[PDB]
Amino acid sequence: KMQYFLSTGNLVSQSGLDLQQVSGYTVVAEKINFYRFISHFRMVHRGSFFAQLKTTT
Amino acid sequence: NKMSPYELVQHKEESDEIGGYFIVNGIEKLIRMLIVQRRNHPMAIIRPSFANRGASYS
Amino acid sequence: MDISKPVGSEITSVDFGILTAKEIRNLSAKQITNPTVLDHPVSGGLYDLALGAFLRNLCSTCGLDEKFCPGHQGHIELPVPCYNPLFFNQLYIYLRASCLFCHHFRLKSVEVHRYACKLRLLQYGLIDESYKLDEITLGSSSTLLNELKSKRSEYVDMAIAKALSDGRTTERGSFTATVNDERKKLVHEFHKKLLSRGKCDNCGMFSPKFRKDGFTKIFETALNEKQITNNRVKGSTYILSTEVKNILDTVFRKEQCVLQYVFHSRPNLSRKLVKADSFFMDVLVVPPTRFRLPSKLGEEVHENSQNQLLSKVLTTSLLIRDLNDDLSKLQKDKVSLEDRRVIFSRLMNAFVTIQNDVNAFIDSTKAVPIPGVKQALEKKEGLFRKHMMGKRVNYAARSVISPDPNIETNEIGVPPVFAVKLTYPEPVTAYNIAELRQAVINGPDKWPGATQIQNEDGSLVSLIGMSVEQRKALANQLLTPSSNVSTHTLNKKVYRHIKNRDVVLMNRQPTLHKASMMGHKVRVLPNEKTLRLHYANTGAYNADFDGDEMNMHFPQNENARAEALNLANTDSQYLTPTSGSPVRGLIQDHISAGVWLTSKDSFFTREQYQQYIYGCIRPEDGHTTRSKIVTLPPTIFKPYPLWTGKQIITTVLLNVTPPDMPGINLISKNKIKNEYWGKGSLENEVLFKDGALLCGILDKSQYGASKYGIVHSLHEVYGPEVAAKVLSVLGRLFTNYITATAFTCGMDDLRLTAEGNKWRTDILKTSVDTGREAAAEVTNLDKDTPADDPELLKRLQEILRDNNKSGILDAVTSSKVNAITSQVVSKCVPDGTMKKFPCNSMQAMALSGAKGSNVNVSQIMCLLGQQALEGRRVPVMVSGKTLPSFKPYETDAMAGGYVKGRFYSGIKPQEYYFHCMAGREGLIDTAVKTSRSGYLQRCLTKQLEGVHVSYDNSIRDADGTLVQFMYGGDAIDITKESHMTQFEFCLDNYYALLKKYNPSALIEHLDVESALKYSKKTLKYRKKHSKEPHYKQSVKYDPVLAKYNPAKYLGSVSENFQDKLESFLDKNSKGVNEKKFRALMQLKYMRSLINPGEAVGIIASQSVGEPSTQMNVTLGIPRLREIVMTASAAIKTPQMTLPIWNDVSDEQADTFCKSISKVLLSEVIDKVIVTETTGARSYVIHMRFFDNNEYSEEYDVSKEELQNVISNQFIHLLEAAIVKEIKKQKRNKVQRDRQSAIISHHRFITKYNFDDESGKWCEFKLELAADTEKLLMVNIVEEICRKSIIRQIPHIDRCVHPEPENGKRVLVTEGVNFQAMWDQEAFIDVDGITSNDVAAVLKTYGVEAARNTIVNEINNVFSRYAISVSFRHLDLIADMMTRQGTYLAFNRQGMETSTSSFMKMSYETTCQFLTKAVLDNEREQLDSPSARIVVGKLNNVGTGSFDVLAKVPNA
Amino acid sequence: GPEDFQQHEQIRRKTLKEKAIPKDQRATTPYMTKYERARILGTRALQISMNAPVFVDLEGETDPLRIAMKELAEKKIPLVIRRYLPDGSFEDWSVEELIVD
DNA sequence: CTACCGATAAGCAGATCTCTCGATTGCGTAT
DNA sequence: ATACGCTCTCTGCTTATCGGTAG
RNA sequence: AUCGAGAGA
Ligand SMILES: [Zn+2]
Ligand SMILES: [Zn+2]
Repeated sequence: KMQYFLSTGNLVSQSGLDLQQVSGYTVVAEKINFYRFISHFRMVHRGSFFAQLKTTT
Repeated sequence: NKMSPYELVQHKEESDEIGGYFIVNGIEKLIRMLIVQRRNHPMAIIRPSFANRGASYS
Repeated sequence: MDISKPVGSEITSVDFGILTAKEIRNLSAKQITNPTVLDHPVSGGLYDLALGAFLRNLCSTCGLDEKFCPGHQGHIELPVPCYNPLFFNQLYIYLRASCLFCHHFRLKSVEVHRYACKLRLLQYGLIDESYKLDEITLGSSSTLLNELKSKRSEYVDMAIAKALSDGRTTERGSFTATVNDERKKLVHEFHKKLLSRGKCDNCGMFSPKFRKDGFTKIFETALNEKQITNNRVKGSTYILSTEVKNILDTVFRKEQCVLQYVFHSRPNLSRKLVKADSFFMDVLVVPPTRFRLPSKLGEEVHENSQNQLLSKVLTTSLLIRDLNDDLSKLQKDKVSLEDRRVIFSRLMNAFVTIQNDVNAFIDSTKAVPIPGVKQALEKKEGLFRKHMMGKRVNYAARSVISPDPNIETNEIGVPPVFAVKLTYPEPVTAYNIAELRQAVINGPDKWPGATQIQNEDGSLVSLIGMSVEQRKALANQLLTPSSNVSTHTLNKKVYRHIKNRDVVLMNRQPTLHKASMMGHKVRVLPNEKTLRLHYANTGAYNADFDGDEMNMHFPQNENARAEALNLANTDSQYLTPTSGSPVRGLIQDHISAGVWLTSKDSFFTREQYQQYIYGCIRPEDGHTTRSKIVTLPPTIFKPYPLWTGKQIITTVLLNVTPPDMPGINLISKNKIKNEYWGKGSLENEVLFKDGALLCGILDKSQYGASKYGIVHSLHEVYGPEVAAKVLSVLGRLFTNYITATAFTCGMDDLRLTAEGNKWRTDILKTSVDTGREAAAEVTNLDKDTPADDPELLKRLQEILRDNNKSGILDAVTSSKVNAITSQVVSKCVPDGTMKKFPCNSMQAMALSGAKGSNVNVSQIMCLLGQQALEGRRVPVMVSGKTLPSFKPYETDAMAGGYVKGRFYSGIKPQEYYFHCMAGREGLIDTAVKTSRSGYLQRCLTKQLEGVHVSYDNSIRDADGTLVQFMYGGDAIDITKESHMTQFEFCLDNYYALLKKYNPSALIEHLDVESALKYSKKTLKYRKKHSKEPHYKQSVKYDPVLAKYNPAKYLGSVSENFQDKLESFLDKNSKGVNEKKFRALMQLKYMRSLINPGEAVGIIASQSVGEPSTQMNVTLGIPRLREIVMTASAAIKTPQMTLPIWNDVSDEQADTFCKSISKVLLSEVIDKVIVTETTGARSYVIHMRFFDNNEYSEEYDVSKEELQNVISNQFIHLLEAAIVKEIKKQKRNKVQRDRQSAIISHHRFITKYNFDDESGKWCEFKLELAADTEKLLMVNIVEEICRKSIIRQIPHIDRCVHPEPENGKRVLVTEGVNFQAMWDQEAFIDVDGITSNDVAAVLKTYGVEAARNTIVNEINNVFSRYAISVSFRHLDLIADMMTRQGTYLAFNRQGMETSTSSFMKMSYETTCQFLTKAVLDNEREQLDSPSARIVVGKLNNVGTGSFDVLAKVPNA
Repeated sequence: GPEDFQQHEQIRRKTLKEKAIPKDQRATTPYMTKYERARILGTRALQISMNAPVFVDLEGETDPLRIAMKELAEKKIPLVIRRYLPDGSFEDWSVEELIVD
């Protein structure tokens, strides 16, 4: 089940965490170059909720 | 966990291999950090959906 | 489409109908019984061999393989009829409002007959008759009603016979948009009248009601005890599908009379009875195996979703059939009822299950869910919008685009990788075998070659796997006489490669206008994998060369070749139809090269001059019209010959411009002033004379996309081809010049002098205190106050808390610091610069218009200025600090975002942070704006796709509905309107214009006297009149365009053109006389007319959509949405403008504004004190107002009016709120008389008073029962004070007096109420008031005032952003909107009244418009462009506006 | 049957004649529109590429559209433009009858 | 004295250029 | 052990219960 | 085939 979570990003929870989204929790660490790779580990995301929105504050 | 760069290149990985990612089906994956509310702090909130929740809700 | 296999038949029209159970049982190949698809196909299953061939199994119906089997339909027999999901709402509406006893509707029979007669009349174009039938009310009991019905029937018959005799309608009926609107309104009112009935009228037998719970389920309720009382004198439950079918069958077979007209929009010839069995599905038709083949993806085999749903239906059907046999055991045998009750409940559950299975097979929102057959045809991914309104195409290509200046401006560079794959069918002949045989010998690999050789009989042989000798043999046998008689009228084709003569169509998404898809000429280059495009097309395509890519479509027939080379080609689209401005030209390097070449400082020896001339112009390529290059005498004879760059321009024109014509006489300007060349220079004033550049420099304004430059003038005078050649020649010239004298920019260009730097420092030293001064001004504190004063800090804290005050402070500080920035830049550029123009390449680019602007130069070299975020300065945290570096409430320009730093010297960390804020905001805004305006274009174009120009010169919709009688009022093409009011230019170029127009061949085909005489009469009458208003004048003479065709009668011109021509000829008397010049200008007006067949609707939609992307009343896309996308009756900012009389002073206007604007009660309240005492629960609501000499002055409200409003409305609303809250919680003798009156009038007021001498307090005691709980009595009081008005005029929020712009003095009020301002004639010019609200002006002024308001508003959105859109587009839009007399919109709501339903169902809500089109048996004659492409027929607009006939020489 | 087809044909031809506008009263543009020119060139190119007899003399050219343009210059295109009015009425202008630009 | 037509609070249907890669139903059951 | 039955968007149209006016 | 991440203009 942990391998499924890491492979898909889906948060299959019978109870639900205190989080909003249910998918896209794991990104694939791309190896185009070391700059891309190192920046993979320094990024923090607001959430998939705000991608599909109109308010821009 | 504690291998020096010499041992790291001996074990075929890299000179300065860094961690923080998983390997699943030979494809490297990372659990992306997410931003969430500050813990253990009561923060006053104004939100229209609080009133939209029901009636007489401010 | 092979052109050697003509198709004789053609689909004239398609009419929607209902597939009955009898014909599908007749037409089907086999019935599908078991819900097993495979074991090999299951015999009797979904993949049965009778439904088509399947995986090498020959079809058992036609005996053909998978290639030659079209697929055949099968049917599954439903054990019980089922409610069709599409028609269930109509089934339910007809089930309700009916009598189960008498089997007629519960509406009066005479009223039903009246509706039937009106519908029979509306089936013909007889709207007036169907309304004059209403006035036959008897008139003129049962016998009387029968006679009345007979009278109405005979009246209808006589009216229809008269219409058929006099020609207004044929036997097929006349169905247009307005008759469709009338029919829809009548049917809607008929249904609404039916459903609003309680008791049957033919027999007063109450019928049980019905209830709805979605679908598949209909239940009836029993009558009440008092209701059955009438049922006792007239002498819940689950109803069944068969029961409701029988009920509606009886009702329909009784009321056929009205139903034949309710379910028809045109008369039915066969007179087929409308039956209720068409609303029920007792048989399901299964699509053929060809359309239900399995979705196989390698080893990932998946069953088709349609097969899944059909198998579920089959399982439920077989289960019901089995349940129908064991239930027979518990009915024939005398068994107990408990087991029988269980079996019957199971059967009912199975009925519901099969109904839901059918509803799942048809739809997926009624049954994650499997997509049914409705979802395949619903949305953007549906069948319509993804496979009929947009398709994948053969013979097309895509690649990255790279620039190329050594290719013609009308050409495209195609790599050999494309040039060998793309191919064109060229049929062999006796004049073509020279090259086609060579291509066949070349083969598929050696360009140019033939990949395939299509034989006469359609055989398509391939040369890819063939040897050279065999290819030579085939090419030798390529042109042979046909040995077969049946194929002796054909010639072999050759799929030869794409040569240089072939034409190609390019496109770069998003295609925001038609200019973004042009037909280029093919130039096969020798290097691969990139599409080479000239720099002239960058502006047209909005293309770039930083990774942009674009498609390359290759037409396959000579018809499309001619269409692309003549109509869609590149050089015929020099001018955009949006405003008539040019869109092609050179961009950056060529512009700077021309600025350097065409200066006085440029001299060239004889060899250099000749080399430049031959580099740009090449006679062997056809670039020269004289077959021999001709040069000029040098401008310097001694000491040695020297030419000039302007002489090179003159020689270029002399060699490309055709001979036997005069040279261009053009006087214009450029972008570079005369102070950038020194004292006394005149290089800003371009001057041509006989095609010789004698003064000025060529700039962006001359070659490029600029009106009235040399390239535009050459276009106008010599056609589009010469302008294209001039663009190509100037591109080659400025490329070869820039090679030998290259252009560069560097660090020294970005430097100031020591004096420039000292100027910048001295001015910027005055910016230290501007933020503090502005803050002191905003906070109403006297100047020279310290930046850390406690009162200033407190005021700044209040301003930080309040958003509006924060915005005010931001505006003031931004204004001051922008003034300082302007000081700095105007002082230090270009005086303080180190390297100066023209040596300074940075300023050369800025001034020349090649790249950048003075803003960019100033940011690089002087300072960055104020950083503006969302129209404000930088955001400030809750602590008053705008950044950790700055102390709280820092009154400094740098703190607020004023960057005193330049990109040459660098910016500090704080300014870097602020600039990153601004750049992020800009990136966000660009990302949003790139597609914020994408829905508007499609919403417009769906309805306007058919509006074209007819040969009557009247623009009218595809079906035939007339939108305008003359395009724009004058039928002037916008792309040809450019040089019509350029009378000086036309006079200067008179002889070349005469040569191009050739009135020698334009006399015997024109009438040149009648139109001129009529126009003279009309002009004389108008000159005599027109000193009187527009309503009082009698017309007596329509404009000449009305009577005489402008394209057939010389002199028939618009009133504005004629007025301008006469004013010109009268104001300047200047050797050619006024008569011939006037004749030439009138001929030019004749030749500048918009051609019949123009897609004016598409052009208008594109020209109002694409410029939108370039983007206290809503602006831009929101306002365009309010106006043209939804036509909202309630807009966000309703305003109406009020003209003022010239005798009203500004003081009186302001007083009128104050006395008209509304004032709430809360706007005179200081504070309210509620002294609640429970010692029976009372309240003492003391009200405190401002000083009288303050609130009376501010609002014009006095003590008497205040007391009146408090006594009448405020106390009443307070009592109402108190009692509502109480009910919610359960779950001087004059003053004495006033108090007693208020107490008696209101519920529980115990005391009352007022400051009758100062108007300062209003204290009244209130009392309540002790049993009531505690009330807030502050929140409700505040809400009531907000609600209650002191003095308001309905719908007016605020009237203000803006500064007089355009000279006129106007007032603007928030909210539209026309009839309320008609009463203030003493201050308002009541006949000049105009409003934003189109709906209000439509209601109180008429359709045409709404038309004018629509035009003015849809123009005001563009004109605020300095965007020019021709009024012809806006007039067409508004006349399409108000084409029914109402403020319609561009959406599905306003689309319903339309002849073609294919258009609407392709637009959206496909299911709804399909049911409506099948209930009415609508027959659309394939008129709209959408229907044509759905059925695959040649479009009507453009080249399809006519037909081509062949004049054979033998009878 | 045969008589039903005969009356159908008679009605069709009567409607056709009732829609045609005679040469003496057509009120359309004397010129040839750009769409008319483009379609006449395309159709003539199709015809000649389909082995039709040609009237102008070939100058060694082999592009059918170029040959059609040459014919249009020489006014040797044997085609008729049937301009359709909105109500179905049509005026039969001839290529030579029209003035190109 | 009740039937019929408005008239605002509530419910319900719907769109907003190209291209890569990665992942893919949970138990149950009768032998 | 295995095959097979199965929780934080914008509009505009349509429905419901309270107001009257009138035979 | 569907939903998730990302990329180009
Ligand atoms: Zn078949
Ligand atoms: Zn009845």
